Amino acid sequence: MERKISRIHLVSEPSITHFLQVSWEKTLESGFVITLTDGHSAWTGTVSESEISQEADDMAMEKGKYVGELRKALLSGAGPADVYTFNFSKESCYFFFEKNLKDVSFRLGSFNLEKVENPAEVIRELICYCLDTIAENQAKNEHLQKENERLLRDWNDVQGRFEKCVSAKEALETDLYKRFILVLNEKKTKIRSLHNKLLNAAQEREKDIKQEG
Amino acid sequence: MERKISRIHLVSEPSITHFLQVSWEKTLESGFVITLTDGHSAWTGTVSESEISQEADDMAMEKGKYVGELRKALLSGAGPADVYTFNFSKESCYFFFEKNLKDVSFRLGSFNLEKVENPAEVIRELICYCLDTIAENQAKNEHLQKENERLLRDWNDVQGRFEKCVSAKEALETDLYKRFILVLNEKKTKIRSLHNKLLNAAQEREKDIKQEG
Amino acid sequence: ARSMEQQEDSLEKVIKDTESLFKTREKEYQETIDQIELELATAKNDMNRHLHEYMEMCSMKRGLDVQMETCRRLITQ
Amino acid sequence: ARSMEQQEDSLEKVIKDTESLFKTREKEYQETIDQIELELATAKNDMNRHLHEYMEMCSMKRGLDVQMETCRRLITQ
Repeated sequence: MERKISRIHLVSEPSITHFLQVSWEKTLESGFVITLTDGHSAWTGTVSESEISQEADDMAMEKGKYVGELRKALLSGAGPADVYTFNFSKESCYFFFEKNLKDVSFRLGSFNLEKVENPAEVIRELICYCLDTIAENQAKNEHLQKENERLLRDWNDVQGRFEKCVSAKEALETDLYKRFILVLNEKKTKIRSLHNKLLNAAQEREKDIKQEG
Repeated sequence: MERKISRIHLVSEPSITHFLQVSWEKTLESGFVITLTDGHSAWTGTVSESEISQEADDMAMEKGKYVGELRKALLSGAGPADVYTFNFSKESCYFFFEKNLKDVSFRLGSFNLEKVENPAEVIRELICYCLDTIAENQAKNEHLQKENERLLRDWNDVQGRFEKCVSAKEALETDLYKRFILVLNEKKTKIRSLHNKLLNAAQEREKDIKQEG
Repeated sequence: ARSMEQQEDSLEKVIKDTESLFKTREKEYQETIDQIELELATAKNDMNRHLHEYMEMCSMKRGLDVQMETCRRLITQ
Repeated sequence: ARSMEQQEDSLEKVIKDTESLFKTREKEYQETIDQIELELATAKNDMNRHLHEYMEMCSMKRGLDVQMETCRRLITQ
């Protein structure tokens, strides 16, 4: 069982704000209960599945397209610039609503909402539902907010650990170049020693020639 | 300006559920407005800052501790097993509440809530607040849920990219061992060739001895 | 003529000459043997150099190995 | 006695003997020179081997270098 509570403005009573509480299960097409209230009285009507078909057929509109217009008008899920006008007569207890365009108005529904005997019981249940919903929402806030504090601390752990891989890798590549130079200098020191050995041999040869004759 | 709407059960009217809408700014100590309603009538009273001090002093309770008991009793933020009892007399319009222990009951408050002339206007504003709060909460849901879809796709990108570092590193260490073996086998092939050279020299020596005498 | 004198003095010369060549060809053999056994000892040291050089690289990369494994433990979860 | 015969035949012998030793000591010098210039050419090749062996290691690690840098770009943000 679902429900939706929406704020509307009747042109019969334009000064204040009314409320529509539409409840259905599991889809809006299979019928729904609709209630109008001004914080004092309450009018409730049950729109069956057959009445939804009849309302669409009497205006030659495809059902699926019409049921889609109920959700847009009664469940506060449309526009801008989807304009809707709502009428209610407390004498006949008929609820009228229509979608207004610049050149044509589609009379979408005419529902009979008989006045309830105890409107306070309905208003209280409506407020209990809103308070329960607020409590559920703030619980999902705290549970989702907690997942980000964990997801961001998992990210901060990887960030600090990967920068240790980068520093270790750099310290490795530095030690590889140090080991390469230390060995390269030994081989240059050996070549330099062989050069002096070749130089010494040629010098000690000239002495042996100048003395032997 | 803040507010809190809470469900209470009066022992005067135990059958139904009432509602308390407490509003304050910026703290509950500086005074607050408290309203009781049953979805039909509404009683509202303003408890000034001086009245909160007087209520605590008349029971010799420290103010800070007493203001803390108002939040626990009037703002639905306590227990279990914090038990509270609420009384209201529609004749005197006095709101009584007390904290009940197994051996003592602390009469915490006695507020005068005069009956309002238009309770429907108050009930409508209360429902408009709950609907606005639900809309705000579901927006924070969608914005926090979207951050996890991004945080988890950032995590899934690092996970796939780091496993490419691991596979590249493994492919490197494998190619380092392949290069090491390829060179090590050449040096073993050279030593094996020098062994046969030493063997060949000793064999060709025995032939030169057997023939020369 | 002194026949035995000539035959003996000539026999003693060929024995002296062949022995001199005998020792010389033995020394030349030892010289080539010492040449190969030295060249083999240097190729053997060059091979252990090539081994220790790789074993030293593995010993130095252990620090990076530990860090990379530690990081993949935090990610594969 | 034939004085000039003895003096000349002896002078020609010392000139022949000293020249023979002259060429021999020159060959022994070239042999030691060729020995050092060869040993220096091998140490020179061992040094370029040590260079190319390191330059080859850097050329192979480029793949890991690119991946590690790419990963730190995704994390430092």
